[PDB]
Amino acid sequence: RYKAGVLKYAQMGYWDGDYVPKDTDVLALFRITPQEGVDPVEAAAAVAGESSTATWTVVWTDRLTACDSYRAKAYRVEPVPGTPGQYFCYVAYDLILFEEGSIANLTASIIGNVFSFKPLKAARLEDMRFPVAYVKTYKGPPTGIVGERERLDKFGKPLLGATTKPKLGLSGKNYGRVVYEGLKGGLDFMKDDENINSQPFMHWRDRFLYVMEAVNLASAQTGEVKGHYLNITAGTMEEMYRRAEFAKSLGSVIVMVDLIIGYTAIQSISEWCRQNDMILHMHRAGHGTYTRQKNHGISFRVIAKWLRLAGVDHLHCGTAVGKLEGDPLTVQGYYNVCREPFNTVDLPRGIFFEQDWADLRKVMPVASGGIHAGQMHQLLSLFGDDVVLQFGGGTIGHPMGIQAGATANRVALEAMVLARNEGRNIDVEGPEILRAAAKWCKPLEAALDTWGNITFNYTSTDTSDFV
Amino acid sequence: RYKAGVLKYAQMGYWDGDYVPKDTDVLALFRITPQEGVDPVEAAAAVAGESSTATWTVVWTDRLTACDSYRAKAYRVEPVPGTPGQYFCYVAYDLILFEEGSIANLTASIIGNVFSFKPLKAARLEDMRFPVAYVKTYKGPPTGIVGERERLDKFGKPLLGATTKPKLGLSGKNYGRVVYEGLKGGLDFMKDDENINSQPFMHWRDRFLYVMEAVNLASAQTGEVKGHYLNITAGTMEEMYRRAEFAKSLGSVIVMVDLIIGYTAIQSISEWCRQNDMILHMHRAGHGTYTRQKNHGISFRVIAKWLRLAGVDHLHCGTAVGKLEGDPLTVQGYYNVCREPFNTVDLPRGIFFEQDWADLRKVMPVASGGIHAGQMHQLLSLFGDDVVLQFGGGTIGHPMGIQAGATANRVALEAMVLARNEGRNIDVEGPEILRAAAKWCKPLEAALDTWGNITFNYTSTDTSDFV
Amino acid sequence: LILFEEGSIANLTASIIGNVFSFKPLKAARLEDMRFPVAYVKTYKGPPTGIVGERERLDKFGKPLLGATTKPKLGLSGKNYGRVVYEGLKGGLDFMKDDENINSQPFMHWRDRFLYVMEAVNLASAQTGEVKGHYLNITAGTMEEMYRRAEFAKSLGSVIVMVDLIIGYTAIQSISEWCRQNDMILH
Amino acid sequence: MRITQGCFSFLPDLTDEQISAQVDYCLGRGWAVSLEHTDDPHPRNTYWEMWGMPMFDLRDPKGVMIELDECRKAWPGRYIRINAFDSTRGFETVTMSFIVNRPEVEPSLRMERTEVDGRSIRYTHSIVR
Amino acid sequence: MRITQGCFSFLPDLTDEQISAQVDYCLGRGWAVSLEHTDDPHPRNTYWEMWGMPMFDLRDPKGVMIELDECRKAWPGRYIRINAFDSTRGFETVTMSFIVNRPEVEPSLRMERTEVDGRSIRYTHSIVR
Amino acid sequence: MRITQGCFSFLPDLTDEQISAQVDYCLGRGWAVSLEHTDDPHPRNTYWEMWGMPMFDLRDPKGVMIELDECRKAWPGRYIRINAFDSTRGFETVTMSFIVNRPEVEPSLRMERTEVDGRSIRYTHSIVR
Ligand SMILES: O=C(O)[C@@](O)(COP(=O)(O)O)[C@H](O)[C@H](O)COP(=O)(O)O
Ligand SMILES: O=C(O)[C@@](O)(COP(=O)(O)O)[C@H](O)[C@H](O)COP(=O)(O)O
Ligand SMILES: [Mg+2]
Ligand SMILES: [Mg+2]
Ligand SMILES: [Mg+2]
Repeated sequence: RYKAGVLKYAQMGYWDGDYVPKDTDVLALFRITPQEGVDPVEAAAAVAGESSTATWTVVWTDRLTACDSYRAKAYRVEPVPGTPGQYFCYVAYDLILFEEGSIANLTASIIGNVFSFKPLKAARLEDMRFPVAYVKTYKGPPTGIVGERERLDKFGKPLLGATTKPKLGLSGKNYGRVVYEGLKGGLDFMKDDENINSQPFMHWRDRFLYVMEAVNLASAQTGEVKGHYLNITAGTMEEMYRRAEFAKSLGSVIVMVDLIIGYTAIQSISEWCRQNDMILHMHRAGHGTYTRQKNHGISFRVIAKWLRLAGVDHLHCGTAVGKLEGDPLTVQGYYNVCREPFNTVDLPRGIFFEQDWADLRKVMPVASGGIHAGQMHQLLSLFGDDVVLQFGGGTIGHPMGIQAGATANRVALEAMVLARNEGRNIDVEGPEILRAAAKWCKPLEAALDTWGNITFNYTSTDTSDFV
Repeated sequence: RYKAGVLKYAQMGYWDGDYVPKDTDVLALFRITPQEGVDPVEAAAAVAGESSTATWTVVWTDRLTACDSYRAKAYRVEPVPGTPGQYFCYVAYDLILFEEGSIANLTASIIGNVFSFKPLKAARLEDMRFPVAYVKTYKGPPTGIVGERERLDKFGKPLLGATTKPKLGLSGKNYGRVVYEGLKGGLDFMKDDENINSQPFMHWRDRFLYVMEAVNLASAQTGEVKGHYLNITAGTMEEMYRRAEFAKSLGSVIVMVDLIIGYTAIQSISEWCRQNDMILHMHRAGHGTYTRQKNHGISFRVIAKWLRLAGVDHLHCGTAVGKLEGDPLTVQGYYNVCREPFNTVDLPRGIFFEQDWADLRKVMPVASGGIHAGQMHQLLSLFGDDVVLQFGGGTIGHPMGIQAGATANRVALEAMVLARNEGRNIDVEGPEILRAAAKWCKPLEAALDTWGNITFNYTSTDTSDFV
Repeated sequence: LILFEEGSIANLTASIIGNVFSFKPLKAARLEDMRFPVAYVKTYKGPPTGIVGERERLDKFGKPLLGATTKPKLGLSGKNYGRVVYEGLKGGLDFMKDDENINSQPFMHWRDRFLYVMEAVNLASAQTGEVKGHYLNITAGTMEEMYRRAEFAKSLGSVIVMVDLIIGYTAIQSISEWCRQNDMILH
Repeated sequence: MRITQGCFSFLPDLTDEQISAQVDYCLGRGWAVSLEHTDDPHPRNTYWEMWGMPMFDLRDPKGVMIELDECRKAWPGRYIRINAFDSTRGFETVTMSFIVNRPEVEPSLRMERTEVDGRSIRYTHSIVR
Repeated sequence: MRITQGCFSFLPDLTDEQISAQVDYCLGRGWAVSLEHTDDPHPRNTYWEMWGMPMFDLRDPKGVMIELDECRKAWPGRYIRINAFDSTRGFETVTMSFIVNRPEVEPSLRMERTEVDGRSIRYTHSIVR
Repeated sequence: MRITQGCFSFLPDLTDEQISAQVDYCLGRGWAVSLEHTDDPHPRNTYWEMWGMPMFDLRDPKGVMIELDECRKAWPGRYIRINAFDSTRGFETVTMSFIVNRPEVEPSLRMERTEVDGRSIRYTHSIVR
């Protein structure tokens, strides 16, 4: 088996049906659609091969190292129910192949070159198991759910947010005025847009100064600890550290970071935020490029697992009822990944492996994108308390102003939490509770008339296969 | 048009058929598949909206800033030939929205949230036009094609490479021995695998020392300047700079970097490489996650355009005849993007916009993945001279050894270049030239017998629409 | 595992062997053996080179490596100390070493010793054709003095430096981080 | 020992008929042909002794061959190479380089190892001739 | 002058009967036997010229001895050594190394002293041959 | 190979009549004439072996020429030069320097290239003689 020539991956020693994975093994699922003629066993072994220690032809240098330990092994292949030509493939990897405390190395191995293979039509990474031995090498999130709520002294309900609208255009003076009117109205957080950085119309260092004056003026007049997600996303790391150090110098509670910057750049801020007492917010920009398609890419639950290990306190996980793509059961899957310390296997919610995080900090999930006061009963029923609800359009787009829009969303949420704890069903009586609160609250009545019939309903692309 | 309520994107002012784009405008193509019921004009305006300065409901803060300048405008929509329900959409963006010298800001705007939209089934970014005003803000590649060849003193043929096999497993002592036997045989470059970093079996600092001794021993015995692509990919930037500084300290010619690390992390090394006289190699790991699918994702030609602006000297562009996905005409498109200073619109090669780079350094494209001595005539005809050909399996997997395998590939290439310049047709007579060279060269004859009928032929997924 | 800090020997000892020994209800207690889980060992970096890594650097295989302690323990001046090292390594020994109590005494300063032994190492290396070494003692009062002794040992081009156990696990883990980042073998 | 600096090194020594064919390709594309010689064939040694001025506007491959034979008579025991120079908007560099004449016996390279900080080695390549 | 690089150096030169007994130990434990040669016997010089491929699956000590005598005929004035390679889970390295053939006269080493900052000296070991 | 260190190097070798005329210019302006010799003609090598003491108060060009012929008899295969020294308020330095006697065959310089950090090279010029 070491003579010169081209041999099949199943014959080379990558497929083993009788193999039982150990407790110290990285497990990965692959939703493989093979080409016409290619066997699913050969398709699995090709994925198991190139992701670890294989090439197209046999080399004599394989006899030097103990290959039986280093080679990844595909152990079982099962057909996906519903689809005629699609297969689940379980691949086991050993800890000897992975670097301690590196997301970049983990992705270079598993999702390296397996996607661009000719014998496969479409491959998708569904779920990934991490052993207890591997999770302990990572530091985890800087604060978590517990650590953040103690800093802000806010308990018993979702934290409210709003994106400063419009996205681009506003100068430093006027940008802070929208922030000031938002936070004083009743919002816990305001934020920068993902594209806002250091544009010619408004410099970053000017924005940072004017929002911090708006935060402290709102904090004095309400008596609450307010915050603004300061966008530090830059071209280089040298610029990025300088933006973060100035954010610390002003005394900001929390800074935001885009997903585009890369896992190597993300892990650097996670180390920085812990060593300077800062809460980290992640905005998933350009995630839908490789997440939305059900047949090809990487499922968000795997990305959420990597981002928990990298060390982020906040993460956008999606809204089931919002303007963006999301299926209620699949969305709840992403929420359970970043919150629960130990999650059991559940096929309707898209969990395939029993994951044990072993005392890593809980990432607080953020629901954002096309939501308002009328959607409040559905949001509280699906997720719970330890979430962040963001109303970008639903606050500023209010007919009365910004202060009234912030009050309308705050009154709506406070009425729902009070009704839920008393023993009233928030799924059925939900709309009636909001109408009853509108009798004494005038800004809430105006908000319900504006966005009453406005609902984003479309067929979800990323759906479950066991329903 | 500023009263509170939900209005359509076409009515809001994002679609304009009579609009003619200026010379200082970032243009983007989108291959949009809309949902059943959604109009292509509305689908275009939704993409044009969210990528710049829009939200689902109208805000009063829009009246503050001059929105007519900041809003992105979709100017024409044309149906894609061949497909019944797919449309090309041309979106124009103004320079006021983009930060000077930042890839991360450019991606946060254009490919931000437009993919995850419910009214669109699948969207793909085909091509992007950059104005002369925008390209000049970027530094470009550290050396280029011209700068690199002058350093190595090698002219008139493709530079030869080989990946050290197996991928993982080899210890520091033995790893350098494979490198030594490769370079002395006739290869110009050896390289680390993309997953190799700092594993428990072999530490990085040990690898760096042993390969550099192997480089200099090969350089003394052949009389040529040899190199090894040293993988610096790490978890954090602090670890990454320390790996690069030690690579400089040994006196290495060229270091390699994975694409996963992120554009923010990439631009930092590009600044470092210029200030320390280093050539930068890019390995595209995990690119096929969002590139391979024809209906959804980002085409590699756009990624190549970003990587040229970021500043990389080498880039894997793909092989038409290799084991990995690639269509001959579409592959030539990626080569023309990174080499040619000015490229005209060509629909068979996938070029849609007339791009003027204005004196940015030429990125040298790398052909790798499932190629051998028998494929030499096809490689020289498709691309040309200013390329890097890498034979990972085709060198070490040779029956005689590593030195013979390196000689076999070198003799094969030298025979083809000599035949091409004399006036012989390398497309037809190609196999006969290699057979005639095998009479005096014995390692070449053994290489042709091993991989003669072995050819990777499969239906390409990423294909042209104008054929 | 909830009780232990990731990558710290000092924290592990503060928990287990903390106050249990000094108990009145116990006459005598002894810690015999300890099990570490796979989850806990991975947090630590481990030895800088190991058995495999060291033998490849010295190019010596198939037998035990030979050493000798420079006698007498204390007394010898910088000039004469290197002469004993020179005669040892040329005779057939792979290593010579400093005594555990030798640091920076009034009779012989450390920076003088470091210079004279390195000349003796290279003279022996040229005459035998083998890679020779001397375990340079870096044990100091403070960490600031200890890093300065190590950086000078690297500057001369020494293969291996030695460290006493007394200095403490917190001080030991600091050199282990330093030796990996500067290609040094730790004794 | 054989110094493989340049193109067509692994192939057998090029005859005058083969050299004339290779220059014909260079003049066809519009490159300036120049002859260079040295007795010091070090790697990364940039500048060799130029045999006169480069032939910019010469549309005959035979004219180069006369200057090549003249250089061989003047310098028998030296490395003679042909350099084709491109003069376009972006290139402005050498395109082809190949040794046409190499001495009776090729000199070997001695490597001197200077031990610096840690385990790092400074390497010095020196020609015996 | 005698270069003591490797095992059994201080002992007198090993006869073919003794070499066969030493290889028998290496093949018994399951190690790959490889022959290496050089004319440059520098300390810390890692890579010697390999005589073919290492013998992985060979259960006969006589088969190694044929390749040893073949290497002696090709390279008379060179340092030939035997390297036994271990292929286990943790080792993956050389286990035994000993010179079997050394040239008629052993070359000496010259030490060059470069004066740097303070009293520090950079040393350079060079072979006379 | 010809070492061009100093004035009048590109001109043909100066005759005794021409040297006497050049010294006459130096003594006229009031400069001290000194003879220096070496076998090591390195660039930036400052100090050559002085032939006695410099002639400070000598108002005859013939007196220098006697000491020049005496130096040629003692050192035939050495580089002899004349140094005119100015002794004013601001100068206090050498004004004229020219080689009058150079050996039968001029020694060449070998350049050794030490590779350091990045692409930087330390150069070492060494005389073959
Ligand atoms: O740009 C936007 O659309 C938003 O500001 C929401 O604004 P509205 O509240 O005005 O819709 C959010 O950034 C998206 O939710 C991001 O997507 P995801 O949640 O998928 O990260
Ligand atoms: O891992 C591999 O397969 C390779 O080493 C090729 O090895 P062989 O030559 O042994 O096939 C390259 O990294 C791929 O070409 C990367 O893909 P791309 O070229 O698409 O970046
Ligand atoms: Mg936003
Ligand atoms: Mg690879
Ligand atoms: Mg002792």
